[PDB]
This record gives sequence, C-alpha cells and structure tokens, in this order.
Amino acid sequence: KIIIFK
Amino acid sequence: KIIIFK
Amino acid sequence: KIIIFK
Amino acid sequence: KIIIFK
Amino acid sequence: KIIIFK
Amino acid sequence: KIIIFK
Amino acid sequence: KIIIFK
Amino acid sequence: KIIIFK
Amino acid sequence: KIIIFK
Amino acid sequence: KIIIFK
Amino acid sequence: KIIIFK
Amino acid sequence: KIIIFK
Amino acid sequence: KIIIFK
Amino acid sequence: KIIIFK
Amino acid sequence: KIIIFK
Amino acid sequence: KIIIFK
Amino acid sequence: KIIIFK
Amino acid sequence: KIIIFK
Amino acid sequence: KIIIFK
Amino acid sequence: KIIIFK
Amino acid sequence: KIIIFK
Amino acid sequence: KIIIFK
Amino acid sequence: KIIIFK
Amino acid sequence: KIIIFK
Amino acid sequence: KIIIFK
Amino acid sequence: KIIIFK
Amino acid sequence: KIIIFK
Amino acid sequence: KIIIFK
Amino acid sequence: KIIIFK
Amino acid sequence: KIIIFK
Amino acid sequence: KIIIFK
Amino acid sequence: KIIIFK
Amino acid sequence: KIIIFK
Amino acid sequence: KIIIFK
Amino acid sequence: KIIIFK
Amino acid sequence: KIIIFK
Repeated sequence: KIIIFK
Repeated sequence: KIIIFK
Repeated sequence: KIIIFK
Repeated sequence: KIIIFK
Repeated sequence: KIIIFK
Repeated sequence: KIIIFK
Repeated sequence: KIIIFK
Repeated sequence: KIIIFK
Repeated sequence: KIIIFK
Repeated sequence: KIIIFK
Repeated sequence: KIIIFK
Repeated sequence: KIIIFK
Repeated sequence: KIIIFK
Repeated sequence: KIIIFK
Repeated sequence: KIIIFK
Repeated sequence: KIIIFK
Repeated sequence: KIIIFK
Repeated sequence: KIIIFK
Repeated sequence: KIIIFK
Repeated sequence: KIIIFK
Repeated sequence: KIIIFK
Repeated sequence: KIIIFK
Repeated sequence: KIIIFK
Repeated sequence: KIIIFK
Repeated sequence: KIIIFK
Repeated sequence: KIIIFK
Repeated sequence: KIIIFK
Repeated sequence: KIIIFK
Repeated sequence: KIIIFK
Repeated sequence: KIIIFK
Repeated sequence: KIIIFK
Repeated sequence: KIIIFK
Repeated sequence: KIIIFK
Repeated sequence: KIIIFK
Repeated sequence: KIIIFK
Repeated sequence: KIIIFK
C-alpha cells in the first residue's frame, strides 16, 4: 500500500 | 504501508 | 509503516 | 517501486 | 521502494 | 526503503 | 486543503 | 491545511 | 497547519 | 476591503 | 483593510 | 490595517 | 479569504 | 485571511 | 491574518 | 509604474 | 516605481 | 523606488 | 528610456 | 536610463 | 543611470 | 558568437 | 564567444 | 571567452 | 546611443 | 553611450 | 560611457 | 537507470 | 542507478 | 548508487 | 570541442 | 576541450 | 581540458 | 572519443 | 578519451 | 583519460 491519503 | 496521511 | 501523520 | 522527480 | 528528489 | 533529497 | 507531489 | 513532497 | 518534505 | 491600490 | 498601497 | 504604504 | 501561490 | 507563497 | 513565505 | 502578484 | 508580492 | 515581499 | 525584465 | 532584472 | 539585479 | 538579453 | 545580460 | 551580467 | 554592438 | 561592445 | 568592453 | 547532462 | 552532470 | 558533478 | 550549459 | 556550467 | 562550475 | 557510456 | 562510464 | 567511472 504505497501511497494512501484520506 | 509506505506513505499514509489522514 | 514508513511515513504516517494525522 | 515508485519514483518522483523534477 | 520510494524515491523523491529535485 | 525511502530516499528524499535536493 | 492542498496536496502536492513534485 | 497544506502538504508538500518535492 | 503546514508540512514540507524536500 | 481585502486588496485595494490607487 | 488587509492590503492597501498608494 | 495589515499592510499600508504610500 | 484569498490565496495566491506558484 | 490572506496567503502568498512560492 | 497574513502569511508570506518561500 | 509596475505592480505584480505571483 | 516597482512593487512585487511573490 | 523598489518594494519586494517574498 | 529602456526596460528589460522577466 | 536602463533597467535589467529577473 | 543603470540598474542590474536579481 | 552568441548574445542574449532577457 | 558568449555574452549574457539577465 | 565568456561574460555574464546578472 | 543606448544599445550598440559590432 | 550607455552599452557598447566590439 | 556606462558599459564598454572590447 | 537514469543519465542527465544539463 | 542515477548519474547527473549540471 | 548516485553520482553528481555540479 | 563541446559545450553544455543552462 | 569540454565545458559544463550553470 | 575540462571545466565544471556553477 | 569525447563522450561515451555503456 | 574525455568522458567514459560503464 | 580525463573522467572514467565503473
């Protein structure tokens, strides 16, 4: 899960 | 989980 | 968990 | 694998 | 693996 | 693994 | 809110 | 809020 | 709030 | 009166 | 009266 | 009166 | 509210 | 509120 | 409120 | 006379 | 006369 | 005359 | 009178 | 009169 | 008169 | 030979 | 030969 | 030969 | 004779 | 004779 | 004779 | 692999 | 692998 | 591996 | 002879 | 002969 | 002969 | 042989 | 043999 | 053999 933002 | 922000 | 910020 | 540059 | 540079 | 530079 | 990867 | 990776 | 990685 | 010039 | 110039 | 100049 | 950037 | 940046 | 930066 | 916002 | 905001 | 905000 | 700029 | 700038 | 600047 | 004004 | 005004 | 005005 | 070159 | 070169 | 070169 | 001349 | 001449 | 000439 | 520049 | 510059 | 500079 | 790479 | 790499 | 690297 290399790049995640929320 | 390389980059995460919330 | 390499970079996390909240 | 991910690469970002300018 | 991640790379970021200028 | 992470690398950041200028 | 603003987000940049460059 | 402002976030930058460069 | 301001965050910078360079 | 956010920006004014004369 | 945030920015003024004359 | 945040910035004024003349 | 006003925002100016490059 | 005013923001100016580069 | 005013912010100016580089 | 010259005026610039950037 | 010259004025700059950057 | 010269004015700079940076 | 001459002016040159970028 | 001459002006040169960046 | 001459002006040169950055 | 090369000449530049900018 | 090279000449620059900037 | 090289000349620079900046 | 503001700008000349030969 | 503001700028001359040869 | 503000700028001369040969 | 990456190669740059600038 | 990365190589730069600048 | 990284190499820089500047 | 070779030249590289910015 | 070789030249590299910024 | 080699030259490298900034 | 001025520039080579392999 | 001015610039080589392998 | 002015610049070599391996």
